[PDB]
Amino acid sequence: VLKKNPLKNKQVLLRLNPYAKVFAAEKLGSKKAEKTGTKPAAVFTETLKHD
Amino acid sequence: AISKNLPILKNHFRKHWQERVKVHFDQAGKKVSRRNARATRAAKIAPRP
Amino acid sequence: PSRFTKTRKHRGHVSAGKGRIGKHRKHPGGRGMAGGQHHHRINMDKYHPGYFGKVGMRYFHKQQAHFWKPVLNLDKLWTLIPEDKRDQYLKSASKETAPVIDTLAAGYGKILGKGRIPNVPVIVKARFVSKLAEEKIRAAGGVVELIA
Amino acid sequence: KNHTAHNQTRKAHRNGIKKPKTYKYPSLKGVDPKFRRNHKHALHGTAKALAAAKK
Amino acid sequence: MGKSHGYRSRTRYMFQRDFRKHGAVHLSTYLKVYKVGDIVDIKANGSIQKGMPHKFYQGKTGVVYNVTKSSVGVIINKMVGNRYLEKRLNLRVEHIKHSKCRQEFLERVKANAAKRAEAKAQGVAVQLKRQPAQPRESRIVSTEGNVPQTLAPVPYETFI
Amino acid sequence: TAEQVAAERAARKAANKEKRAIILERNAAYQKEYETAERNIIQAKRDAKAAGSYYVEAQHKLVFVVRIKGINKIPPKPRKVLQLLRLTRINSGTFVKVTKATLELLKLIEPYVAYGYPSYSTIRQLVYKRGFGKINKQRVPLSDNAIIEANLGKYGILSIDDLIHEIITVGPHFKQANNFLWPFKLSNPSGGWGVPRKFKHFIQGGSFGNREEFINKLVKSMN
Amino acid sequence: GIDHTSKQHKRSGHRTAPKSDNVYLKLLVKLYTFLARRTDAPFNKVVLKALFLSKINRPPVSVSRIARALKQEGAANKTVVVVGTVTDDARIFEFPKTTVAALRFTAGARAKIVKAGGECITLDQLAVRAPKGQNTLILRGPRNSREAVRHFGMGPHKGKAPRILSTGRKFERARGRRRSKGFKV
RNA sequence: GAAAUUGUUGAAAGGGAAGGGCAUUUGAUCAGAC
RNA sequence: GGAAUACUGCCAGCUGGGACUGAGGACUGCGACGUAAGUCAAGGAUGCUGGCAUAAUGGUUAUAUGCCGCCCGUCUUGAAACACGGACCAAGGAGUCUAACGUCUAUGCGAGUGUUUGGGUGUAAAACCCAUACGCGUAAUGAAAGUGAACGUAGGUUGGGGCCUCGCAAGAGGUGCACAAUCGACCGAUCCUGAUGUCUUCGGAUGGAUUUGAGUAAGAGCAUAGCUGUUGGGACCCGAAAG
RNA sequence: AAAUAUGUAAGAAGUCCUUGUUACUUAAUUGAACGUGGACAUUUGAAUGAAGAGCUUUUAGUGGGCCAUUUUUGGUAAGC
Ligand SMILES: [Mg+2]
Ligand SMILES: [Mg+2]
Ligand SMILES: [Mg+2]
Ligand SMILES: [Mg+2]
Ligand SMILES: [Mg+2]
Ligand SMILES: [Mg+2]
Ligand SMILES: [Mg+2]
Ligand SMILES: [Mg+2]
Ligand SMILES: [Mg+2]
Ligand SMILES: [Mg+2]
Ligand SMILES: [Mg+2]
Ligand SMILES: [Mg+2]
Ligand SMILES: [Mg+2]
Ligand SMILES: [Mg+2]
Ligand SMILES: [Mg+2]
Ligand SMILES: [Mg+2]
Ligand SMILES: [Mg+2]
Ligand SMILES: [Mg+2]
Ligand SMILES: [Mg+2]
Ligand SMILES: [Mg+2]
Ligand SMILES: [Mg+2]
Ligand SMILES: [Mg+2]
Ligand SMILES: [Mg+2]
Ligand SMILES: [Mg+2]
Ligand SMILES: [Mg+2]
Ligand SMILES: [Mg+2]
Ligand SMILES: [Mg+2]
Repeated sequence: VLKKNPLKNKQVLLRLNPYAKVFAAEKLGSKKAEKTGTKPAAVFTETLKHD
Repeated sequence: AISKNLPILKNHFRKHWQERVKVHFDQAGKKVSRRNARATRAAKIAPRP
Repeated sequence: PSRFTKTRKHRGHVSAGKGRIGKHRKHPGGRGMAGGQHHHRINMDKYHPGYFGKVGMRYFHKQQAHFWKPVLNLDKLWTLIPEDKRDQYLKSASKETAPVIDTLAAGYGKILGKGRIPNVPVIVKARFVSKLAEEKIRAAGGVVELIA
Repeated sequence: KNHTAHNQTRKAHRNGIKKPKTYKYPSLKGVDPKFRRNHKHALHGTAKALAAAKK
Repeated sequence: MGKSHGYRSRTRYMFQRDFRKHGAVHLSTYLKVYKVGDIVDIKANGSIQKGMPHKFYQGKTGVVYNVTKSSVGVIINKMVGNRYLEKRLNLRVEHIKHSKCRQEFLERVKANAAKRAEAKAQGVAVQLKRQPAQPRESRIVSTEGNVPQTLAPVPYETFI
Repeated sequence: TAEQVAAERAARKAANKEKRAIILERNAAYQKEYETAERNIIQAKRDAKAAGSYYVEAQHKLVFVVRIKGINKIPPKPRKVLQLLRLTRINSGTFVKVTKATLELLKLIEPYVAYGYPSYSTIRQLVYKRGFGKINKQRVPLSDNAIIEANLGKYGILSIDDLIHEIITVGPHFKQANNFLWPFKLSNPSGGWGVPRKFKHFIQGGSFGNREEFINKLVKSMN
Repeated sequence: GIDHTSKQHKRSGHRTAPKSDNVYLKLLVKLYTFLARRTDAPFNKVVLKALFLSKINRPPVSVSRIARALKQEGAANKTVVVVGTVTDDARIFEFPKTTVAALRFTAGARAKIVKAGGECITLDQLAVRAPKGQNTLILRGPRNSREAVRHFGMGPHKGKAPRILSTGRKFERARGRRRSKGFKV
């Protein structure tokens, strides 16, 4: 009889997606990225700066 | 005016036809008069048929 | 019934359904069949071809009683026998006790030959008959007799 | 006043511009008459042969 | 004076021959074979005055329904008012030619049948619909001896 | 006069729990697939930069199109193309798969639409808030996975996340899923359009054409 | 506004109820509406829609047409269903024994069927005998045989009959129909 | 014993027409009902 | 060399303030939390409290204020017009009836159908009953003389609703009415080819035809009533100069 | 020799194999047209859409038009 909105109404969100529970549990949207260290090349920095 | 596919009519009503209309309102009255005339003729010429 | 017409429904609107630009007139292209060769030519040629001209010869003082010939087909022949005797003729008939049908007394001029008859001999009295009709009666086992 | 083609395409596209229906087995009138006669005889022969062999 | 609507009116450039293509016609026109159901284009020849089509049918395409001694009957759809009417033109074979797209489609049909039979004999099902052009995929563009060269807009008439 | 309160009740609850376990596994796999793809593209860019070359990304496969102009005074060819793309009123929107034929269509209707390359968050919010299905020629709100399963389950789609996945990664049944979705009815943008006049190209300081990444800001404001 | 694609409040051009005031016809319509809703049989929908039709759309069916249909291969034991009138024919001379359900029977048709050894039932009796339409055969009479279809679609080079009141040599047999009187069209 | 039109009494409005729509104030008047 | 902060983006992160709305009316569905009975913000508002009980809310009415509002009808591409009609009020005032028809609908009977010109009877212009005819329909075609509709399961091909059989069922086969397309057959007219016969000029048998018909090929009509359209009548109402 | 506008095709009424009919055609056992029997459905032959599709009968009003961008003809030229 009435259209209830997910992205509010956590009940209807849990009804429509069971994965949202463990998404909220393991936080999944603030995901820390592993640090890499690859450096850009001298040709790239030189053509970006001057030519 | 001829239009809109239809048969050709031949209604003959171009004279003063409304002065010559004859409506037979007296069908029942003339039937009663004919039976009275038959009965009185029978009673006059009795016993002949 | 005047209460079921559209003149009751047009009460209040001005032109009574006849249009405001046209202005409903007396006789818009003439009276009767006026202009059937001039300005009604397309309607006369489309819907009534053959209208103008003469064809054939005349007949002064034609009497329709000389042309009286109602036709009866062969498949409707056994309806000129009444229903109570029709089944006993359809079962118990030979070439010795065959029924007679006077079609002139029933009101028919010519016997035509459409359809099929059972294999029962009958005697048919008629004024006129066709070739195929007479052949079918003689093949079923009967005879056509001519009367005046 | 004299002539204009205004509104005519809109009028033509109101009820659409339609292609005619096409059937299996077109009419053979207008085709060559020799072909037409021989086709009649071949069709009658094929019907007789199918009624004979085909039970 | 008055307007004119004769049978060959407004056809001055339509019926003339091309440059250095006058004279007689070659014999492969007469040696080709037409069948009922073939698809033909109409291109009239001004040097052959018999069996000539009307100027409406120049550049139209139709289906053969009839074959006669020196001619072919063709069906054309013509727009009259708010519908199409089928028209039957009986033209000489010097004014027609085969449509090439029918030949490409029949070759596509043969290749489709061969590909499906070879896929069945291989043991797999392969897709036979054509597809439209697709967006490109990722790549690397190496700069080994291809360092980028900086461009600039040019002034009006200084180096001119 | 049967039992009819515990047997079929228990069977319904069990089959429901089965379908929920299946949906949970598929959604976990989808999340892993999305994060793996984005991390791989970022590492590919960094690795080409370290090698001294340029990684050219793959071109986009999906656009989102919104109708911007109203219905009066439209020529017949763009009118017909808008009717074929199902944009029959202002602020109505649809997804389009990018091929050569659809690019020519977008060239035809360019002054009346705004389009761009939608993101996963925009697609998820659009389907979750304004998602309506076309069942038996009627407009039904989704609101439940059983409608998706009863109508689109012939193509293996049995959840709203399955439908979102089929839209975002243009799959083998994009036509059937995208025609299952009713055309989105959006409101006016909540902070305005950003321009004084919107019937110029986006390059010329207007609204129409291909803005190609700011469609997410526009559609999130209109949604 | 909406850029519309079709007309808006457009009725289906189908009759949904009988136009008649026959209360027994409305009782039969009530029975077959219940059957068509609550049954899976495609027979009941056909009978219910055929009960709605008008007098030119249900032409009569002859007993000779019934006998010709009963001469089909394997159809010599089925029940004939006619939503209309069954009329008589004297051009047939032998009639089989059969079950015929109809709305109406002429007196000659009823006498012919009962004398041949069959029965004439009504449609509610048919609904009791076979609520799904088991072993039935539905017959319709010739529709394009009335006198008004002779004039439908008249024009040049079409072969239709003109709307005319008299006949004879001097009634539309001239200019327009002969090459000697102008043209023939 | 209707209307047009007029007289008397009571109430009101009125700085070069009057009348109308939406909304509320002021004055007069009024039904339902708990 | 090591960071931070901008800018752009994401969160199925939390949290405060304001406004509008509360449709539906026993239960049924999908879920959530809890080991489970249960509980819940999960297929649309309930809980607690106060004042007043009448002109208080509300209606009507006369005005005032804010903003808006040109005189109706008519012809015209174009009316507020310096286009035409209109001082005011009451009453009257304009698509009717008939003869003959077309399409559609309802009803009765149905290869038939129509009692009402007339007769019998009557509680008397009503109601009830009836014979012989006649009209239309069941045969067409030809200018006429005239002739006059089954080779065949009343034909073959393509579709075709419903029914029948089998497969748990889509599916496969059988039979296929109405209707649509196509190839044939039959009747009349026209044209070509003309045989045995004959008061030897009549009789025309036969075989054909890119010809022709408002035809046949297991009949559909007749009667009454209704809306709409047609024609003749004063003919929707009022109006000439004339004869 | 553009651009814009324009005709056709993108299959089941299809393709392939085999061999039946004919008074047409071939020197012929050749063809032509129409078939019997058999094989080919997860895509049946590009995209997007499809508010049901197809068909019939009957009848109203209208048959004085005007304006705007662009392309044009006649008149120095016009609200020609
Ligand atoms: Mg009217
Ligand atoms: Mg003239
Ligand atoms: Mg005669
Ligand atoms: Mg004009
Ligand atoms: Mg217009
Ligand atoms: Mg010549
Ligand atoms: Mg602005
Ligand atoms: Mg007064
Ligand atoms: Mg409530
Ligand atoms: Mg008050
Ligand atoms: Mg108040
Ligand atoms: Mg007040
Ligand atoms: Mg104002
Ligand atoms: Mg005015
Ligand atoms: Mg005035
Ligand atoms: Mg005046
Ligand atoms: Mg006056
Ligand atoms: Mg047939
Ligand atoms: Mg003939
Ligand atoms: Mg018939
Ligand atoms: Mg008058
Ligand atoms: Mg009249
Ligand atoms: Mg006068
Ligand atoms: Mg005079
Ligand atoms: Mg085959
Ligand atoms: Mg007209
Ligand atoms: Mg006029």
